[PDB]
Amino acid sequence: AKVYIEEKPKVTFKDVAGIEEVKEEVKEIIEYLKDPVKFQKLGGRPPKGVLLYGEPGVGKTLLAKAIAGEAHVPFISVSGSDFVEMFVGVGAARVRDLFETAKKHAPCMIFIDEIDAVGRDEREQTLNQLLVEMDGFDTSDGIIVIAATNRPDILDPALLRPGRFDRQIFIPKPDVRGRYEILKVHARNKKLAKDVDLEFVARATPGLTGADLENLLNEAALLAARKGKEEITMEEIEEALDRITMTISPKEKEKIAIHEAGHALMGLVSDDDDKVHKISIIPPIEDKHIYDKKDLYNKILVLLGGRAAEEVFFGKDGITTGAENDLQRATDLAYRMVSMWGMSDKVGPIAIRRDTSPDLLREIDEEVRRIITEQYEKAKAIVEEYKEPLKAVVKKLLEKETITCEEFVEVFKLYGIELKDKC
Amino acid sequence: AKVYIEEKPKVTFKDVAGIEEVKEEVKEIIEYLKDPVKFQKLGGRPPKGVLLYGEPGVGKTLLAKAIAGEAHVPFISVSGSDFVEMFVGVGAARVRDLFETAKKHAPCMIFIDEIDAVGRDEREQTLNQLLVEMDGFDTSDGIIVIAATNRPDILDPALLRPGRFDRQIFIPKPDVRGRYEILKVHARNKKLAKDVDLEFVARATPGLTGADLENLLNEAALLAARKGKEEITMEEIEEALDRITMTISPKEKEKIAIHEAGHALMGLVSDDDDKVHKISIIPPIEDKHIYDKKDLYNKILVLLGGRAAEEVFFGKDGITTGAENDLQRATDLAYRMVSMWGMSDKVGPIAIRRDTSPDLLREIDEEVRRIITEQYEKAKAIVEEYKEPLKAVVKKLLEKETITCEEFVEVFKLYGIELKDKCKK
Amino acid sequence: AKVYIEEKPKVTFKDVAGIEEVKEEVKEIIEYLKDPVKFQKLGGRPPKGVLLYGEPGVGKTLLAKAIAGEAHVPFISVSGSDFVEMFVGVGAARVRDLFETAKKHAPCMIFIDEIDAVGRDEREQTLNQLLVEMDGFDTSDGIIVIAATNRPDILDPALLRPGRFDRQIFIPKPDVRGRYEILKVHARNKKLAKDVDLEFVARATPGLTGADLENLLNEAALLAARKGKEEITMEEIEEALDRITMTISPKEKEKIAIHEAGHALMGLVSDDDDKVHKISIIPPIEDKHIYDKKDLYNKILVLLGGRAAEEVFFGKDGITTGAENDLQRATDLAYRMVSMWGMSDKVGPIAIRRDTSPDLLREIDEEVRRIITEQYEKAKAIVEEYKEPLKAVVKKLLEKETITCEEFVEVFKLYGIELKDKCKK
Amino acid sequence: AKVYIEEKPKVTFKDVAGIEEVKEEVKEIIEYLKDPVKFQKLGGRPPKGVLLYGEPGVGKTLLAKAIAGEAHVPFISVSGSDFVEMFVGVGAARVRDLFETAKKHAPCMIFIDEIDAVGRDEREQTLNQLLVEMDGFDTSDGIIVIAATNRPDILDPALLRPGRFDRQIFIPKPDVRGRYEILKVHARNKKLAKDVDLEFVARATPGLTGADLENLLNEAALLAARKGKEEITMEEIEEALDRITMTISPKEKEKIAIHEAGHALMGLVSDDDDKVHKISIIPPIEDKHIYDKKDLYNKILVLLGGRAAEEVFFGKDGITTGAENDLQRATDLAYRMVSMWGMSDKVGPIAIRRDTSPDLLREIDEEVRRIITEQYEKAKAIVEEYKEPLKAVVKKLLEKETITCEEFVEVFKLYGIELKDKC
Ligand SMILES: Nc1ncnc2c1ncn2[C@@H]1O[C@H](COP(=O)(O)OP(=O)(O)O)[C@@H](O)[C@H]1O
Ligand SMILES: Nc1ncnc2c1ncn2[C@@H]1O[C@H](COP(=O)(O)OP(=O)(O)O)[C@@H](O)[C@H]1O
Ligand SMILES: Nc1ncnc2c1ncn2[C@@H]1O[C@H](COP(=O)(O)OP(=O)(O)O)[C@@H](O)[C@H]1O
Ligand SMILES: [Zn+2]
Ligand SMILES: [Zn+2]
Ligand SMILES: [Zn+2]
Ligand SMILES: [Zn+2]
Repeated sequence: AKVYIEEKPKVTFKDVAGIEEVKEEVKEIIEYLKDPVKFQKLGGRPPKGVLLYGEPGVGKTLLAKAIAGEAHVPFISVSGSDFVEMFVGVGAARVRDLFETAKKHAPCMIFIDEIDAVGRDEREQTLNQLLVEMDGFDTSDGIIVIAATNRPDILDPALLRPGRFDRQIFIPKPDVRGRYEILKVHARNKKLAKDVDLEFVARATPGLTGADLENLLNEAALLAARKGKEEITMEEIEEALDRITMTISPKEKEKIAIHEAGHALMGLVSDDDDKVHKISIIPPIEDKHIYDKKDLYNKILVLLGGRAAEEVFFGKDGITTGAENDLQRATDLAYRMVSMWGMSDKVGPIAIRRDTSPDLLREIDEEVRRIITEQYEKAKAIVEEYKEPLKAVVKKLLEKETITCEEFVEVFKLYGIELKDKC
Repeated sequence: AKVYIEEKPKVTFKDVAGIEEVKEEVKEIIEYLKDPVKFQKLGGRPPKGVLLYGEPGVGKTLLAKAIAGEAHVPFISVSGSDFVEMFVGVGAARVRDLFETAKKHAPCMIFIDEIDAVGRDEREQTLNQLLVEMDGFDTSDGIIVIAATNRPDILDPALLRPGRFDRQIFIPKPDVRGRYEILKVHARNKKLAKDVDLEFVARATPGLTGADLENLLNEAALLAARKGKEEITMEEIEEALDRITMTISPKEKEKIAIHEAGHALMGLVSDDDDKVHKISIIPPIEDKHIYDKKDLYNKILVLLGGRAAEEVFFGKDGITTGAENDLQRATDLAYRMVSMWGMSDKVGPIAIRRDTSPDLLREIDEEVRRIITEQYEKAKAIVEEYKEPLKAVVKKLLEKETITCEEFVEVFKLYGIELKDKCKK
Repeated sequence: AKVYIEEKPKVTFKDVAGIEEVKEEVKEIIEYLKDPVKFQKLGGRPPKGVLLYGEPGVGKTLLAKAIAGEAHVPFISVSGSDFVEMFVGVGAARVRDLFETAKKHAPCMIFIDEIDAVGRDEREQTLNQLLVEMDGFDTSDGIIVIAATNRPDILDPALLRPGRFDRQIFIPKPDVRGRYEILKVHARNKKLAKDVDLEFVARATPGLTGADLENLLNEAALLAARKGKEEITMEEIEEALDRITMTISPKEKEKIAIHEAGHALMGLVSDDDDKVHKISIIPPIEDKHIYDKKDLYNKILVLLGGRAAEEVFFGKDGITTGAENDLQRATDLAYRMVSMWGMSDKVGPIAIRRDTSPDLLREIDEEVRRIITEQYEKAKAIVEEYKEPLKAVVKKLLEKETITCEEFVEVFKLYGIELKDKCKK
Repeated sequence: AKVYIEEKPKVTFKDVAGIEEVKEEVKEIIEYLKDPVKFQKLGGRPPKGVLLYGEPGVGKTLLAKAIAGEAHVPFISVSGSDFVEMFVGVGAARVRDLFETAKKHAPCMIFIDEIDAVGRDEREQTLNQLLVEMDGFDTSDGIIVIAATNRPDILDPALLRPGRFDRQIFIPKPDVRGRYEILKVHARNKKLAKDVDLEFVARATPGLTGADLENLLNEAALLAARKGKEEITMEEIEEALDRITMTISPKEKEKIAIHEAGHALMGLVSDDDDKVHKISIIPPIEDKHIYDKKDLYNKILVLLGGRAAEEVFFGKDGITTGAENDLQRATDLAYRMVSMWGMSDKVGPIAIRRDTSPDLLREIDEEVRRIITEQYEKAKAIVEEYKEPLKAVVKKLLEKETITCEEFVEVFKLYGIELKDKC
C-alpha cells in the first residue's frame, strides 16, 4: 500500500532487446507522451489503458520503463498485491488520487504489476472505482495507464472493455536471437573473457525468461568474485547453468517443433483458412463469425495437425500429452457440429439443448468419432506426404526456435512444393 | 448518479437519418412535449416511459436528443453504470429528486443510457423506487422518461409493465440507405473531394453502426491533416476502412440473405401462421394464445426455412452455424409437441413431467426426430420450388440490405406466384 | 403505506353490472355494514376478511366500492406495492393503526389491492402482524376487510386460514351480457349516436375486461373531440377497437367452446363424480376424501374430455395446446394410481417412493399409457355419440359466451338425452 | 402475548363426555393437584408435562379445564400463536415468570394451546428456555403444565424427551356414543322438543368433532329464535346440518369399516403379533426391538389386510386410496428385508448401503414384488375365508362406529371360529 515511483527513466529502448514486434506496437504511445497537444488538436483518441500480460519475468516492468524513457516522460510503478483489506479499507479513495497527481505532472505514465490480486464485497468497491476513473479522464489529460499481471485468466473481465483497457499486448519468453540480445544488454556492465560465447548460452536455455537469464549472468560474476578472477570465463558461466537444473529437454524440443509444424502445415494446406502466423517452439474458434460445415472440418483438421505430425514422426508410442487441448478443442467442435448445428446427416437437423435418450447419445458420439477419426486420418496423410520439407522446417525451427510464416513456405518451395499465401 | 444535463438541444430530426420508421413512432411524444395542456384537457394518457434498446452505438442518445430538440423542450441525460453501491447507499433518494426537478422545469424530457447495470437486496431497493416514481406522477406533469441499454435481456422484467415503461422501440444497425444518410450527416461539417462517392462507402460497411461510421469519417480527416491535404480524398477514406478489419464478408452476406429469405418464404407460404415482417441481411415463440398441431408444424417449418434455404443454395457442405437458434427452437417446439401436448400418435396423450422409463424417452426422441426431419424435408422442397423467385429476392436483399414483406410478395407476383396475405402493417 | 381513503361512496350496485352471481354473495356483507348491532345481538359471526382475486382490471376496486356504497358505510383504500422495506422498516406498526381508526369510524369497510407484493425475515414480520390483527378484533367492532390481488398463486397461504380471510370470491372477465351491461354503465355519462349498437361491441370483445373496455369508450369520445363531433358515431367506436389489436379470434373461440363442452359432457355422463359448473369460453388436483379405482378413472376421463372433443370436432391435426394442463393432470393421476395406490394389476400393490429398477419404471409407464389411452378412447367415443347435442351447446356457448350446467342439460334434454344430475347449486 | 387465565373452574368431568378412556389416564394428575404433599412425602415423581394432541376442536381445552376443576385447583390458559418475534424479542424472559407465579399460587395447573407456532435463530432461544424451566422445577412445587396443538408432527422433538413432556395422550374425534353424550352435555342448557331424537343426530355426523357439533346445537336455537319458537324442533336441527355440507359419506363409511376390519382380522389371525386394539371407522414398525423374517412377513400381512379386505368386498375396481400408507409401509418393509437385512435368498446376505448395478436393483425389486404379492394373496385368502363373520363385524362397526378388540373375536365366535387372545 506504498510502492509507486515517479522517476525520469535512464532505461530506454537500448536496455530492452528481443521483443522487436512488441516494440512496434508501443511506439504510438511514445509519440503520444512526447507531444499530447499534437494528438489533442488533431482530434484522435488514445487507449485509456494498455495491458502487458505474460509469464513471470518476461520483461513487463522493463517495457513500461522504456515507453516513459524514450518519450522523456515520468514513470509510476506500484504492485497489485499491496491493496489488501485490513479493517474494511480505503482502497477506492486511493485510485481517485492517482489520476489527480497525474494531471499535476501531465504528461506522464502510470504502471501497476500483479493487479490480479486486488482485481480477481469490499474487493469489487475498489475494482469498480478504477473502472469509473478510466472512463472519466480524457485525451486532454495526456496521461496513460499500464497494468501488468502474472496470470491473464484470473483478472476481472470488466478491466478489458473499451475505455477500461481496450489494447492487449503479449510479451513472450525469449527465443535464441531473443536471448542473445538479452545476454548483450547485461554484458555491457560486466567484464567477459575472450573464450566466452554468448550464442551457446542462448542455445542451451529453453524455457528461460530474460529475468531468469539475468540471475545466471549475475551469479557468474558472483562465482568469479568468490573464486578470485578479473574476467568471467566459461567455467563459472556453465556452473550457474547447473543451479537452474522448468527447462525444455532437447528431445522434448523436437517433439514440440514437430507438433507446432503440424498445425502450421495443416493451415497452410487446407481449402480455406483464417491466417497462419509465427511458428515457435517456446510454449473455442466460433466468435461472432458464421462458419459452414467445410470450414469447421478444416478447423478440426488444423487442431488435429500436431498430434498427426507427432504420430507420423515418432509413431503411436511417441504421441505426447501436448495434444491435450487440441484433442479436446477438436472433439468439442465436433459435438457442436453434430448435436448443436445439425451438421450430421445420420443425426439430422435436431438440436440437443446442451433427458436425452441413450440411443440418441450413442448416435451423437458415434458421429463425433466418425468426424474426428476421418479428419485425423486426413491430417496424418498430409504430414506423411510432406515429411521431408517438414523435417527441414523442424531443423530450422530447432535452431532459430521461432520461424515466421514466410520462410516455412519457402522451405517447402525448396522441396518443389507450392502452399498458399496465408501469412 | 452525477452526469445529468438539462440543455435546449440544437440537434433535431436533421442530425438523425436512416431510422425513418423509428422516427414515425416518436412523433406522438414530440406533439406531447410541445403542448401537454392540449393532451391534458382532451383526456388522453401518454407513456410514462419509452424504451430505446439495441446494439451499442445504434443512435440511442441521438434519438432522445432529437425528440427534445424538435419539440423545443429540455433534455436530461445520465448513465446507469454511475449508481453502484459504495458503503450500503442512498441510491433510492436520488430518483425522488429527478421527477421533482422535472416538475419545476415542466415540460421537459429525461434520458438514462446503460440502466442495465443498476437494474439487473440494496440493488432492488433503488430499482423498486424508480417503479413507484413512474406510477406516482401523471399526465398533468407534462414530463416523459427514456431509458436506453446495450442489452435488453439483462434488464429487470418489472421495468416493462404498464405505467412502468409500456412502450418498446427498437433502433436497428443502419442498412445501405440508412448509412448513405448517416454519411451525409457527418459530411456537412467536413470538406470532401469531387472524386469521393458516399454510395460505395455505405455499400462496403456491413455490420457497422452510425457511431462506428463517424469513427471512420473523423479518422479520414485526421489522416488528411497528418499527410497534408485541404480535401478528404478516396485514398484516406479507404485507409480508415482497413483500421476496422467484426464486419460481414460479401460471401457471408449471400449466406445470410438466403437464410433470411428461407424464413420469409416459409412463413408467406404456411397454411396458417401469423405475420411476416421486413426481411433484412443486418443480423419462446407462443404468447398466451392456443395453437393446433397444424399450426405448430408450420411454426417448426418456418424455423427450419433458412437452413433448408442454405442447404438448397449452398449444399450439405454449405450449411452454416447461423441456424443454431432456429434448430434449437424447432426441436424444443417438437419435444413440447410430443412429451407435453400429446400431439404424437405413437406416444399418445401422455404428458411427461421429468423417473421417466428409458424406453419412453427413446419413443419421445424418435418421434421428435420424425417431426423435425419431416418438416425439414418439407422446407427444402418449398425452397427448391421457388429457387428462381428466391434468387430475385436475394438479389434485392443484397443491394438494399433490407426489403419489406410487400416487396417480397411483389417479386413473387412477378414470377406468377400468389402468396398468403401474411404481411404486417 | 400512505394511500388510505374513507369516502362515503356515490358508486353503488348501479355502477357495477355483469357480475350478478358475485353480487349475490356480497349482499350478506351489505346487510352486515348497514346494521352490525342486528348481527351482534343475534349471535352470528361474519367473515373477518373477504378475498377479491382475478385478472388485472376485472372490477376488484369497483365491487368493494359498491358494498360500502349500498350499505351507506365508509370505504378505505390502499395498495400493497406501497409497503416495501427501505432501511429495515416499521411496516408492522402500520397495520395496528388500521383497525384502531376503523373502531373510531365504526361501522366501516377497508380495502387493499395488490397485497401480493408485501405478502409473497422483515417481510414475514409485517405479514404475521396482519394475521394477529384479524384474529384479535371481533364481530362487536362492526368492520370488515377486503384485500384484492392480480395473482392468487403468489400470495401467502396463511392469509387464507379461518379468521384470516376465510371467504373466497372470484370476479371473472365479462361475457356478452356482462359487457353489454358494462357498455350501458359508462354510456350514461357520454352522448351516443342513433346508428350505434352496443350489442356488436359486446360481441367483438373476447378476452377484454370491464376496465380495458372503459379505455375503448373513453378513446371513442377522445377521437370525437379530436375530429370535431357532438355525437359518438360507429366510425370512432370501431377505430378505438383497432388500437387493441391479446384478443380471442373467432376460430379460437370455437376451439375453446368445443374443449369446454367436452369436459362438461364427460362430467354429466360419468358413473359418479363431484359436480359440473358453469361452462364458459372466457378462459394441483384433488383433496384427502378417499377415492376408489372407478372414481379416479372417471376423474381422468373428465380431464381428457376437452382434448377428445377437440379430436372429434377438428381432427388429429386440429388438437390444441389447450389440453396442456388436463393432459398433465390426467397422467399424474394415472402414475399415482399405478406407482402409489397399487391400482395396477400388472404392477401389483407395491408402492414406489423414489433407486427403482429400470424394468419396474418401464412397467409403471406402460400401465400409465394403458390407462390414459383407454380412458381417452372412451372420452372420444362419448363426444362422438353426443356430437349433435354438443354442436348445439357449442352454438349456445359461442353466442352467450357462458352457459350454466342447467342450460347444457336443457340443450341435451332437447335432443332427448338424459344426463346424470351433477349440476352445482 | 396476553391471553393466560387463573380461574377456579366450574367445568369438571360432568361437562366432558365420550372420551372415558382419556379420562382414566388424567385421574392420576387429579389426585396429584388435590394433595401434592401426599405425593412429595411418599417419594413418587409426577410428569413435568402432559401432551394433549389431536384434530382442531377435539376438546383439548375442555379436558385441561376438567383436571383443574375436579381437583379444585386453578387453571391457566394461553395460546402459542401469541409469542411471535416483533423487534428481536423477550420471549424467553416470559417463560421464567410462568413457573414463578405458579409457585406463588401452588398447587395449580398451566395450559398452552397451539404451542406449535412458537415451537416449530430467536425462535430456538425461547424454545430452549421452556426446556430448562421444566428440568429445573421439581415435585415439591406441586404444579403441572399441559401444552396442546393442532398438529403433532410440526412441534420440536426436544419438547418430548423425559422431564420435558414425557406423557403423551391422544384425544380422538367422537363416535356415535361419544357424540350422543356430547349432545346431552350442551342440551342441559337449551330447551328441546318432545319429537327430537339425539340418537339420529349422533348417527348422521361422521367426521365431526365435539366443538363442530356445538356449532350445530347453538345454530338450531339461533334458527328457533329467528323463526319464533319456544322449543328447538327437528326442522331447525336438520337445517343446521345442511350448513355443514369434511363429512364421511355412508358409502365411504362402509369402505373404511371393511378396510379397518381387514387389518384387525389379519393381526387376530397371524402366527405371532404385537397386540390388536380398538377398531374405529373414525379416521415404520422396527423400533429398538429385534425381529425375525417370519415376524416381518406378518407385519407386511397386516399392513396389506385392509386393501385385501377392500378387494374381497368391493372388487378390483372398488379398491380405494385409503391403502396409500399401508401399501407404502409394506413395500418399504419388504425393501429393508431384501436390500438391508439380507432376508432374500435370491439376493443373498449382501447389504445395499441405502453406484448399485442395474441388474442388482432389478433383482431387489423383483424380490420385493415377490414378497408383497405373496403376502397380499395370503391376506385376500384370509378375508375370503372369514367373509361372513367380517360382514357382521362391519355392520356392528358401522352402527357403533368403534368396536373394541374383545366383541370382534366374540362376533367370530358366533360364526363358530376361534381366533387368538391378542387384545
Ligand atoms: N527482454 C528483456 N531484455 C532485457 N532485459 C530483460 C528482459 N526481460 C527482463 N530483463 C531484465 O530482467 C530484470 C527483471 O525483469 P522484469 O522486467 O522485472 O520482469 P517482469 O516485469 O516481467 O516481472 C531487469 O533487470 C530487466 O532488465
Ligand atoms: N364489471 C364492471 N362494470 C362496470 N364498470 C367496470 C367493471 N369493471 C371495471 N369497470 C370500470 O373500470 C374502471 C377501472 O376498473 P377497476 O375497478 O379499477 O379494476 P380492478 O380493480 O380489477 O383493477 C372503473 O372506472 C370501473 O368503473
Ligand atoms: N368431548 C367433548 N365433550 C363435550 N363438549 C365438548 C367436547 N369437545 C368439545 N366440546 C365443547 O366444544 C367447545 C369448544 O371446544 P374446545 O374444547 O375448545 O376444543 P379444542 O380445545 O380441541 O380446540 C366447548 O364449549 C366445549 O365444551
Ligand atoms: Zn497444439
Ligand atoms: Zn434464422
Ligand atoms: Zn381443459
Ligand atoms: Zn389401513
